[PDB]
Amino acid sequence: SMEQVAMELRLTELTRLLRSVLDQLQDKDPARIFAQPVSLKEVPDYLDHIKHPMDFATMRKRLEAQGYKNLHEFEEDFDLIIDNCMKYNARDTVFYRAAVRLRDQGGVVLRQARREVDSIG
Repeated sequence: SMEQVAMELRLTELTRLLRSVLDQLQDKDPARIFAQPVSLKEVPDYLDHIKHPMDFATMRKRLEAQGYKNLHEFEEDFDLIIDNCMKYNARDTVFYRAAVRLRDQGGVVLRQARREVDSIG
C-alpha cells in the first residue's frame, strides 16, 4: 500500500536522525569504554549482576536493522549503557565516572533530538 510505504519512509528518516544522535553520543565516550559489549570471557559473572547488557555496537546493529520505532526505545538502550555501568562499578572507578560524564553530556544531545523528532513528526 502507499500508506505502508509512507510509514517505511518515516522509519527510514527516524533511522537517519538516530544514526547522527548515536554518533554524537559516542563522541562523548572518547575512551571507548562503552563501544563494545562487556566480555563474558573477561567478566564471567557479569550476567549474575546485569540482566540486560548494552553497548554502542549492539545499538548500532539494532539501528541498521531499523529496529528503533521511536526515540523512546533508543533512549532506553542508551540509559541501559549508563545505568548498568553505575551499578556494576563503584563510584571511585574510571568506569563509573565515564558513565556520569556520558550521561551529563548526552542529555544535551537528547534534549534537542526530542525537539527534532516532535518537530519533523
